[PDB]
Order: sequence, then C-alpha cells, then structure tokens
Amino acid sequence: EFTLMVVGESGLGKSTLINSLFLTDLYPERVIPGAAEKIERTVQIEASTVERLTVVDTPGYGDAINCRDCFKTIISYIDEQFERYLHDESGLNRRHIIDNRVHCCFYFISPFGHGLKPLDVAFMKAIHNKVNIVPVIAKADTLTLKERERLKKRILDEIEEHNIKIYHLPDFKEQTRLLKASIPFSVVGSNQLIKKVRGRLYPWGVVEVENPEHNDFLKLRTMLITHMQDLQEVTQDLHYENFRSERLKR
Amino acid sequence: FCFNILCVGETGLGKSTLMDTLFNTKFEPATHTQPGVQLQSNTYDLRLKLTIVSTVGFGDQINKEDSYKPIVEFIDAQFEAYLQEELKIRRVLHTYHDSRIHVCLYFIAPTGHSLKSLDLVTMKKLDSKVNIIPIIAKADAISKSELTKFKIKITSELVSNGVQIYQFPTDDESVAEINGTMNAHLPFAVIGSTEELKIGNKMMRARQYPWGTVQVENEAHCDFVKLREMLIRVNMEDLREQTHTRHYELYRRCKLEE
Ligand SMILES: Nc1nc2c(ncn2[C@@H]2O[C@H](COP(=O)(O)OP(=O)(O)OP(=O)(O)O)[C@@H](O)[C@H]2O)c(=O)[nH]1
Ligand SMILES: Nc1nc2c(ncn2[C@@H]2O[C@H](COP(=O)(O)OP(=O)(O)O)[C@@H](O)[C@H]2O)c(=O)[nH]1
Ligand SMILES: [Mg+2]
Repeated sequence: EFTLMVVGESGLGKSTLINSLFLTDLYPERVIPGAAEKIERTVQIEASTVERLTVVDTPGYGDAINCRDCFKTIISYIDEQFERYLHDESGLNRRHIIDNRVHCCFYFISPFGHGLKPLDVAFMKAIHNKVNIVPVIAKADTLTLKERERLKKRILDEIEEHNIKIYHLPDFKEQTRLLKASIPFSVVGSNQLIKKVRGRLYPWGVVEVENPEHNDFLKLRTMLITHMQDLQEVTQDLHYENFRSERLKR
Repeated sequence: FCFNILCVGETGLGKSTLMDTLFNTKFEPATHTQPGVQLQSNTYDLRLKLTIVSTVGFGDQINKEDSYKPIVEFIDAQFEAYLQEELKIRRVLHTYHDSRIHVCLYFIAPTGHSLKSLDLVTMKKLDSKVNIIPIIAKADAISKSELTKFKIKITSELVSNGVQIYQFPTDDESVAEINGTMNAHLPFAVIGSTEELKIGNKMMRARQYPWGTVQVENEAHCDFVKLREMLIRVNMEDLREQTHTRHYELYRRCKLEE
C-alpha cells in the first residue's frame, strides 16, 4: 500500500506525468472546466487506485482567483487519514486495517516564472511537517540547460531561506550521487509515441521522456521505486507520530 | 511619432525578452514577492518615440481579485491627461506626447488547456479600454498537435464571454488578405530570444535545447513573424486611430455623462 498525492497549478502536465510513470491512463473521462468556472472553483479531492497504489489528485488547486481555503481541503484530508488510522489503531480490529495515510506528495513547480510563487511557499510550509514533499519542475522541455540550472539553484536557495522541510534521500554509489544532484527533478511526460519512442514532437526536434540528457523522468521514477519503503517509513515514524502528539494537545 | 505598448503577463512569461526580440535592442526581472500589481514605463527614441509599459507582480499574489484595478487605473490616467490637453485654452496638441496605450499584448501561459480565470477577468475589464492582442507566451512549450487545439479553446473562450479583441483592418483592400491571415492566426504563438546562433549562415535569434534549436524568425516554428507584421505603418497607425476613435471616445462619453 502506497499513497501518492499530486498538487500543482492546472495545466502543468501533472496528469500526463502520472500516466507516464506506470503507463496507466487514470483520467479517461476527466473534463477541464472553462475559464468562467475557475473563477469560483473550489479545491476537490479525487483518488484513483490501481495495482497497491493510490494517486490522490487535487483538482481546482490554484484555479480560483481568491484562494479562500485552497490548502484547507488538502490539509484536512491529510489529517483525516492520520485520524482514521489513529482511531483504527486504538480500535480492536487492528488486523484488518487500511493505511490511507499520504506517504508522498509531488508538488509541481511552474517552469515559466523566475522561481516559486508565494502560493508554493505557503502550501509547502503548511504540509512539510505532515507529508514527505518531493518538488518537481513541470514541463522541463521549456528550459535550456542554462535556464534549467538557474531555476534549480534558485528553488533550492528559496527552500533553504524559507526553511522548507522537503523529503531528503538517505546519505549504487553513483545512483545515490547522481540522484541527489538533480534535485529538484525537472521532468517531461508524454502519452505520445514518435524511429519510435515516447516523447514530444516539435518542428525543431524530438524530446525523449526516458532520455536522462533531456529530462529527469528516469531519475524521478527510479527515486520513487527505490525510496518507496523509506517514504512510508518516515510517514509512519515521523509525520504520523508528530500528528499524534499534536492531537493530544486537546 | 508616439506609440505606446502595454505588456500584461504573469511574472517571468517573457515580456522583456519579446520586446527585445521585436526591435533588436536591449531595454530587470521582477520578483514574485510584490504585494500588489504595479506598472513600469520607459520611453525610447528610435522618427519613433516608443514607450513600453510592463506589469510588475501580476499573478503572484495568493489573492488576485484586485489585479485588473492598477492596469485600468493607469490606462484611465493616460485617458485623463489627454482629456486635460483638449480642455486647455492655449493648448499645445502639436507638441504634446501622446501617452495613451495604443496596444495591449496579453501574455497567456502555455498551459495547453484554455484560459486561466485571471486571463478571463483581466481581459474582460480591458475590453473597452485598450486594443487587446492575445498571444500565447513561450509557445515552444506547445507541440503543433496541441497548438491547433489550444488556439481553438482560447478563441471559444473569448467568444463565449464576449471578449472584444483587436482585429486588424480589412477595410483597406491593399493589405486586406495579409490582415485576414493574421486575424486567422490569433492568438499568436510567439517565441522570444535575446541571443542569436549561426543557423545555415545567417545569425538569427534562437533557443537551443539538447534536442533541437528553435528559430524565432521561422514562420513554421512560431508566429513571431506574424506579430512583427503589426509594426507596419498602416497597422501601427490604426491601433493609434482605433484607440482615439473607439476606446478614448468611450472614456469621453463617461466623463461627460456624469
Ligand atoms: N521557453 C521559453 N523561455 C523563454 C522565452 N522567452 C524568454 N524565455 C526565458 O524566460 C526568462 C524570462 O524572461 P523575461 O523577459 O524577463 O520575462 P518577464 O515577463 O519580462 O519577467 P518580468 O518582467 O519580471 O515580469 C528569460 O530569462 C528567458 O531565459 C520563450 O519564448 N520560451
Ligand atoms: N511542454 C510540455 N507539455 C506537456 C508535458 N506533459 C504534458 N504536456 C501538455 O500539457 C497540456 C495539459 O497537460 P495536463 O496533463 O492535462 O496538465 P494537468 O492540468 O496538470 O493535468 C497537454 O496538452 C499536454 O500535451 C511536458 O512534459 N512538457
Ligand atoms: Mg521583464
């Protein structure tokens, strides 16, 4: 059982990347609302389950003009899963128990700005003590190598000077070394096949998803497969126990 | 000759880069921490007295309900200063520098869906204030398979909400077909770059990725050539004329009705 949360501005290719990680179309009938409906659109929660994986999406995030309670619907869901597990752990049927606690949250940073918006800082500072945050740079094929390194160094500095507790990798040797150096991962996703390979077609060249010299798709996928046991371990031993002690304040 | 361009886009969407691409000359990036939307104006002498006004901090605040207000405030301030000129007894129209915005290039983030709610509201309240030309910023983020669908959804968004966008004049028969082509390509998929590379054997603005090099002046790569063809003496004066006879006339009707 693993639970992956997806948070980010609409239109960042989050659905495409998720369908690219496992080659599973999870949004066959999803409809995108018009710009008039996004004005007052609220944040909703959709959970898709495939096989022991659950992808928790948060459609509506950032679409509203006035983020009234943009984080509240997400924060309360994370706390709800901690509360349900808490009351099931304290129950008498601990044998048959479902662990829906969010083990990892992919947050999609826009590549079209200079760094990260205040919305990114507020959201991460709101959940970094509750979920393992893995920042990702959406639509990496819009950044040159020079532009890509400028954005990664800026995001990491802003993370440090805002004290963002993102998920950290632990300490074969070349795998861990190159994986840590590419954080934050700048990924490219695709459902198209193009002399045939998965990627995106432009008049001036073809981007390859599984090409590490083009984007960090393979690194993100490799990091998730290898650190999947550690992600849920930090969730159970750190984020859940902090919620449990904070719950006992009242 | 006075001509004033307004650039309205989210922070980092390439406003300064695109202006440098249009005129082949260098003209600072804003932060994302601005508590409100402001505007920066700079006038250049090139025959032509160009003024470039850019939004600062547009779209960065968590609450974006008051984003259109500073832009409308600035446009009205130019409408008001011109009205003050017509009401002077001993006026100096012949020597007055027209500061009214003659064109607004609205930068749309290449999301691939349609319009954001901030795009719909801001453009709807700039309808009767300025000649709006919608462009898809950083168009190299969209494959040609998606650009066709994206342009259709955007236009369907402007029509359904009654957004009044500028249309190049087809009344002049001497350049009606080429203006009919530019109107059919709206919104313009534009790409900008402040550095050139040797493609073929002519230095031209470009963006090089590990998988290819984008040619800015190549019509098959983006619609930048279409956007540059708005600087023709005929289309450039109509934007100045359509501002005075339509948008500025609307400002007078409101100031007189009281
Ligand atoms: N992918 C892509 N990147 C671009 C394009 N144009 C510019 N850039 C990059 O994006 C960065 C932003 O450029 P700016 O011109 O400063 O953007 P801006 O809208 O003026 O930013 P502010 O003035 O602070 O609001 C530039 O440094 C370029 O490296 C483009 O057409 N496509
Ligand atoms: N440039 C770029 N565009 C992408 C990528 N992945 C998806 N897209 C495009 O982005 C548009 C919307 O993406 P989507 O997956 O629906 O974004 P979502 O709103 O987060 O679900 C689609 O037209 C995709 O073709 C990518 O890696 N790079
Ligand atoms: Mg700029």
